[PDB]
Formats: sequence, C-alpha cells, structure tokens
Amino acid sequence: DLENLYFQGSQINQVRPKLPLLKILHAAGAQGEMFTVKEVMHYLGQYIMVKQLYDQQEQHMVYCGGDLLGELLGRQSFSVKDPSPLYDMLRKNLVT
Ligand SMILES: COc1ccc(C2=N[C@@H](c3ccc(Cl)cc3)[C@@H](c3ccc(Cl)cc3)N2C(=O)N2CCNC(=O)C2)c(OC(C)C)c1
Repeated sequence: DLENLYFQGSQINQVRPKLPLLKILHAAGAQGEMFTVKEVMHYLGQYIMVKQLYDQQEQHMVYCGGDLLGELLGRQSFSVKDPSPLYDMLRKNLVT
C-alpha cells in the first residue's frame, strides 16, 4: 500500500517551536517541546487570553506590541479575522 508508506511517520505531523515561541507556549501552560500545530494554536490563544492582549471592546483585535508575541509577529496589532502575520510567524518558528 503506497498510501500507507507515504503517511508512515507523517500522520500526526509534530513540530518543535523555536525557543522564543516555545517560551510563549510554556507561559500559556504548555509542557515539553514537541507539539501538534493544533496544540500550538490552542496555547497561542490561551496566551493572548491570560496576558489580556485582546481589546475588551473588539475581542478579535490583539494588541501584541511590546510583548514577546508582537516581537515574534513583527506587529503592534493584528485582527484574528486577518491572520496573515500569524501564518508567516508559524512558517518561520515551527520546525518539522
Ligand atoms: C471575536 O473574538 C475572537 C474570536 C476568535 C478568536 C480565535 N480565533 C482563533 C484563530 C485565529 C486565527 C487563526 Cl490563524 C487560527 C485560530 C483562536 C486564536 C488562536 C491563536 C491566536 Cl494567535 C489568535 C487566536 N481564537 C481564540 O483563541 N479564541 C476563540 C474564541 N474566543 C476565545 O476566547 C479564544 C479570538 O481569539 C483571541 C485569542 C483574540 C477572539
């Protein structure tokens, strides 16, 4: 079965965050240094909620500037409805 052969070792697709991103995930309660991409997105959401980086009046807006997360994103702000900076950052900071 060639489909099985292809998918062996790549059915979970674990990643290792680079050290600055790993520090953010730990701050959100993550343990260890290997995650699924879904786990990474969970801990990033949780980080923004516990650091109170979102706008109470406009909850889709994150004000990450002068936080480590804003350094990693290269942004002062982003809307979750326009998440291009997050895609760019995870492309750069998640190692298979
Ligand atoms: C209307 O208010 C919303 C609507 C959606 C989100 C959101 N949307 C989810 C989401 C957004 C973009 C992508 Cl690419 C993936 C997931 C996910 C999330 C995950 C990682 C990051 Cl860095 C930011 C947000 N994510 C969340 O983390 N949410 C889900 C809903 N409410 C929450 O308390 C947490 C949201 O996130 C805050 C953390 C800003 C606020």
